[PDB]
Amino acid sequence: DKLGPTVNPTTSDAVTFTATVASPDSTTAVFFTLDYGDGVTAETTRTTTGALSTTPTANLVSAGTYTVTYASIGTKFVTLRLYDSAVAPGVLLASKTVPIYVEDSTLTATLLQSGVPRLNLAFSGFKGRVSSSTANRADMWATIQLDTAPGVFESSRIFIGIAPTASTNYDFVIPDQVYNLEGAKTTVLRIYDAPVGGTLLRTFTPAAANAVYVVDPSKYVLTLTVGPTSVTTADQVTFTQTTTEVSYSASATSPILQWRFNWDDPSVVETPLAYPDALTAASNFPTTATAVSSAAASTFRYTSTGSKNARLRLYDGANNVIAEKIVVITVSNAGYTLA
Amino acid sequence: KCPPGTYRNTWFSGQLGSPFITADGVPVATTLTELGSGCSQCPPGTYAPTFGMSVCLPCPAGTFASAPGATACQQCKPGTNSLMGDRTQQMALVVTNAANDFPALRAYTISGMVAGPAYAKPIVTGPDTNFFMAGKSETCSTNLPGYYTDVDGLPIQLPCKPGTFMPFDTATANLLDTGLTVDGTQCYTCQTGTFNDEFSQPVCKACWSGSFASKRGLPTCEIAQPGTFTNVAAAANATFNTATLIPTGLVKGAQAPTPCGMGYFQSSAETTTCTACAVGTYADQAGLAAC
Amino acid sequence: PTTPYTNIPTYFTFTLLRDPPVPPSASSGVQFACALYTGQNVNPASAPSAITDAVYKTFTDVTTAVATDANYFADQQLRVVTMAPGTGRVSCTFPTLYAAAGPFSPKFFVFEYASSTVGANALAVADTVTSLTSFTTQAAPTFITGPTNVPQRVPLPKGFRTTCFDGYELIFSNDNYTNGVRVAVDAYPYPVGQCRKCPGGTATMDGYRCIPCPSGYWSNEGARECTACPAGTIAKPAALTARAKYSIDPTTYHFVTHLAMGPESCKKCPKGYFQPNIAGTVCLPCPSGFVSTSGATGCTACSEGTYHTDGVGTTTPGEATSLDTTDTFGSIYPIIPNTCRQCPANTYLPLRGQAAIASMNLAAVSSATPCRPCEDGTWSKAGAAGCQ
Amino acid sequence: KPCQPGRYQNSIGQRVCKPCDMGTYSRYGGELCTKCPAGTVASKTGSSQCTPCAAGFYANAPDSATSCRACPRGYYGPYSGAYADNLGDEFEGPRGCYKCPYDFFADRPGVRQCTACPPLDLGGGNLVEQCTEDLGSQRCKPCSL
Ligand SMILES: *[C@@H]1O[C@H](CO)[C@@H](O[C@@H]2O[C@H](CO)[C@@H](O[C@@H]3O[C@H](CO[C@@H]4O[C@H](CO[C@H]5O[C@H](CO)[C@@H](O)[C@H](O)[C@@H]5O)[C@@H](O)[C@H](O)[C@@H]4O)[C@@H](O)[C@H](O[C@@H]4O[C@H](CO)[C@@H](O)[C@H](O)[C@@H]4O)[C@@H]3O)[C@H](O)[C@H]2NC(C)=O)[C@H](O)[C@H]1NC(C)=O
Ligand SMILES: *[C@@H]1O[C@H](CO)[C@@H](O)[C@H](O)[C@H]1NC(C)=O
Repeated sequence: DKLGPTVNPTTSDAVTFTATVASPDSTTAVFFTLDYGDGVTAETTRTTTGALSTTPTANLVSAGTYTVTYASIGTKFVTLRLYDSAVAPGVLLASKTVPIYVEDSTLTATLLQSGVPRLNLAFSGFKGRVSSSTANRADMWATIQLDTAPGVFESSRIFIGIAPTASTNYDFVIPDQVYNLEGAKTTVLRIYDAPVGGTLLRTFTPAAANAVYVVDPSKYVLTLTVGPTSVTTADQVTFTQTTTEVSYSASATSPILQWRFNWDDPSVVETPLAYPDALTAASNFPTTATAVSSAAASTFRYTSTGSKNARLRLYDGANNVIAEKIVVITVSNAGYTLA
Repeated sequence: KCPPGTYRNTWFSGQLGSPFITADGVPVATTLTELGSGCSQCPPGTYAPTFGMSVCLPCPAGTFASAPGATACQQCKPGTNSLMGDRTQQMALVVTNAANDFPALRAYTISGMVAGPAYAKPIVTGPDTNFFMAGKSETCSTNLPGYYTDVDGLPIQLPCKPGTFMPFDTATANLLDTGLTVDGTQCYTCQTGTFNDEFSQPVCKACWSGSFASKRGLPTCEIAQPGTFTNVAAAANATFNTATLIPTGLVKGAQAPTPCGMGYFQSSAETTTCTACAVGTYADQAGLAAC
Repeated sequence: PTTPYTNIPTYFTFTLLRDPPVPPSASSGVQFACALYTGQNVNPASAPSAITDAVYKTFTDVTTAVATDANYFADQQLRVVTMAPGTGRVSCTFPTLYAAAGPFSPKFFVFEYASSTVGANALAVADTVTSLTSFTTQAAPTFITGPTNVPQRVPLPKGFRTTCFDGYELIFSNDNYTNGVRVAVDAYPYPVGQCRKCPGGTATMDGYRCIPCPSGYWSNEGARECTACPAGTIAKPAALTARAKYSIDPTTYHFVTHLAMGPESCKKCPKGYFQPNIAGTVCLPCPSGFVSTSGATGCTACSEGTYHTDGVGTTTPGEATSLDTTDTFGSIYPIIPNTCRQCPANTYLPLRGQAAIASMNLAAVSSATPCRPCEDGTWSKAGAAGCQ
Repeated sequence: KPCQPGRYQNSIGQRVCKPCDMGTYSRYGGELCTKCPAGTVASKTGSSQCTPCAAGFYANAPDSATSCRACPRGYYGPYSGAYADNLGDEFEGPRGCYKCPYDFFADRPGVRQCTACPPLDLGGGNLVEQCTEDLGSQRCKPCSL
């Protein structure tokens, strides 16, 4: 198997392999040969291995002379064979073939997400971007894989189209995706040049900082402390910002979200998007309950009568609603005696 | 070709039994083959009607096959349906296999009043994850409270219409007379003094003070008119046991409004009292909208 | 296999075998008479006399009885059957109806049938009865075999579904399910009927189940019918992993373990195998003496002067690699020889499509190539179709 | 209310309607299910109407058909709504699939007309006409031999 570059190599990358042998009955040393799908280089000069045991030998190809650089993109079949003698008519004993995918360098692909994807609910914030360093490209297809765990399968192929105007960015939308489990994921976007087969043109995986985190919206603890319950239109209602709390009770690595507060009155606008007590866009959502802000309590006198839903909401980057807590206040000027 | 109860496929064979008849909820894999051939019998929950089949078709919604390879699957009898699992499991919330969360298929939920004198939109919340009617690998399960099936092989349980209700069973049924029994095929009307306006309810609702329900199976409560009033102080709504999802305490409201007595009158419609009118006026009849 | 139901018309079929079958050149078949006493005592009102031929021959002939006349379910019946020339297995069928659940002991008799006269016992020994196993009748089940019944019109809450479209299936949930994809949780006070998309690898047209595709087919998610993998490729379904816990959204039913997803599930047959059909299931090895490429919708024969074997040391080996067979299909399709090798000097091969005949027990017999030697006075060069 | 199409009820005082079986259909409220007419089919158990077998196919019954089957190779069916009464051949009725004529042939199962035997070409400007040996046949041979 290749070790080389951990990601698939390009035409400007050198590939270094690792290959071991092991026999459960024989012990005599054999001579190994490694051939690349280059088409121009020849089979490596036959070289012996060590004594063969049930334990696989060390990396026979670990030396610095076993390297290759491919001049064309596509699938290259790297094969390894075992003979006994170093002369040409020596009997072949075993063979093993592995594919190496070399990707295009002139095409740059990125996958951009808008908001935090929740649990089994659908997510439609993904979209892909293609930019070609050269002129007009042929048709392209894109697939998305949600996670690398076993049983998680690559999606179908979505037609992108062409990218004719050199290095301009071309955007395409990705159908709604559903995540079965919460936590960190490694979503991968692959781009090929054929609907059924063809070449793997590029792959993109978001960096460790931008990794997708599926959030569970029932684990969000919200503690809203609005002031007095049922009141009159002359009674001031207070919202204490140092006692209201927000927390994520599942993990301490969830992405940060903003908060908003609505008085449920048309005379006053809802507060602008704001972060928790001290966190910023580079922080995570705290597991321990934290005050929403350190400002003073905010007071408001209602302008009508009825039942009002003073609410506190958690929004994400795409202005979705992740969690929400409602406290109901009943305003009524019922008992007023005048003599 | 294989006989019409068996299949033969290159990539898989054998069968997996139902996990809802075991203890830990793990399908038990066996390999039963027809004697005269090598083809494996179809798994429970599937059937093979014709001869040369590579896969066993799962049974449709409303039918069931609970034994290994069968030529066709039978229809669920009235009073039972083909929802995945059993009723005591479709309703349960307490797990016994920790690594599996097995005997808790939170597939039944309902809104209602709970013991924090608080109304509760669905008592069992969360994303439903056991919603399956096609592959039924065991005996049909009894209907959940509020639903009924009157004919053989209905795909889904149907909900009781607003004026009616369906209790859990006869013993735990709320207001329901002496001879009537509940088996899952008949929605019963709401008694006088009780009403119901929602679909698929296990209990009726008590008419509040200021209103009455004179007829049977009313979708709405009638409002008392000026000159009359209803004041039933013991009328109350059923409270849902959040552990067993069964409501207990229902006391019916009023059947007819009480007219105001002589010397008293009432002018507003929805009220619980009569007001004696002041000096210079009199009321010599019972039930006067204004003396 | 032994006991019938109660108050249900039960049919006893008896099969008779005769060792020398009636000759096909016979002018007529051989007639037999089957006499059965069901063991009940309803219609004749009295059990028969001692178990002999003399009393069983008396049973009435009910061969052409219908369901209407009173003797259809009579408890002492005699039916005449005929063995046609060329045959040699026959059967007689008795309708019965057991009104109670007490134990019963039916008795059977076979006699040779002359021209409208019951002969001797057909087992050729003295009065031999065929005592069936005694049984106790059980209660008849009332289940109905058939498909689902589409419910008639009833009042339903807004959003309740009783029928789904093609590519969708009916589920029972209280969440929000638009276009087969969950978009919100707890959108209804009570569970309702929703339509959820079929998973990739399955298809449906009725909307009440998601039927997995048959072998040789594949489909994407919302498909209403599977499509066939083209000739030269077979459909290998992908292996599923069952859900870890019961609080996790499942993909399909618990008995489904392999699914054939989109067009990536069509894998090419290896070298030396071929598959011509348009919905193929297995790769067929090439016939003895033929070779094929990777696609291989067909084979080609080794030409004259060449025989079919393995070209391990040749210039262009034609055998499949480890990637094409073991990394793709597993151990089902191994690597097989599909090269054409030249005949040695002073040997000729005049026919097309010849193979080195193999030997599995190499100690006793060695593998042989079908290369004929040149006659005396003739030499030939190498891989030639004839001598000079 | 009356029973909907595809359902029936032969009893009085009931609260359900039973579904019609295969080969039968029913319109709005009816005591019994009416058998499909001759030449038309109904395969499901809730059928509100019988559909006619298309051209090239025949119904597998004279009265209550449950599946339209394709004609055999030596036969052809030109008429829609063809059925197969069981008195003659299995694949033959008054409007059902007919044998191909004496000098015509057909090989595909479901065909709406037989095709004439083509002449056999041996070279330039010479054609040997081709005939058929039997009545219903799917291949033609030179008519001289
Ligand atoms: C068990 O659980 C049941 C769950 O539903 C629950 O049923 C609900 O009960 C409540 C009452 O507790 C129903 O409330 C509805 O309120 C409306 C307004 O109530 C009063 O309105 C006054 C409006 O002012 C006018 O009238 C007053 C005098 O009445 C006059 O002074 C003014 O000048 C105005 O002219 C207001 O002042 C008061 O403060 C109150 O707010 C009523 O109008 C409703 O009447 C209903 O109308 C509905 C229309 O669709 C109809 O659906 C209902 O059947 C009914 O006719 C009603 O009183 C609430 O509707 C009801 N739920 C439903 C859906 O029916 C039970 O109460 C509970 N049982 C017990 C025993 O606890
Ligand atoms: C379900 O979701 C759709 C779109 O999100 C919405 O328009 C619809 O009103 C929802 N249905 C219910 C029952 O809330």
